[PDB]
Amino acid sequence: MKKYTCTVCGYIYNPEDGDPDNGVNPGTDFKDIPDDWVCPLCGVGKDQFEEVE
Ligand SMILES: [Hg+2]
Repeated sequence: MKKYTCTVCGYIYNPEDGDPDNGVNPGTDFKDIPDDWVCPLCGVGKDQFEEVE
């Protein structure tokens, strides 16, 4: 599974860690994160994230 980065602030979503405090469990692919989730650091939506290749 690929990491994704917030292109506004630089936060990296790592699927191995998830974002458990906001209900995203370890092992969750970015695409499967509920679409109302926002960056835990700056609060922008999923549509500002890009795949890290
Ligand atoms: Hg951000």
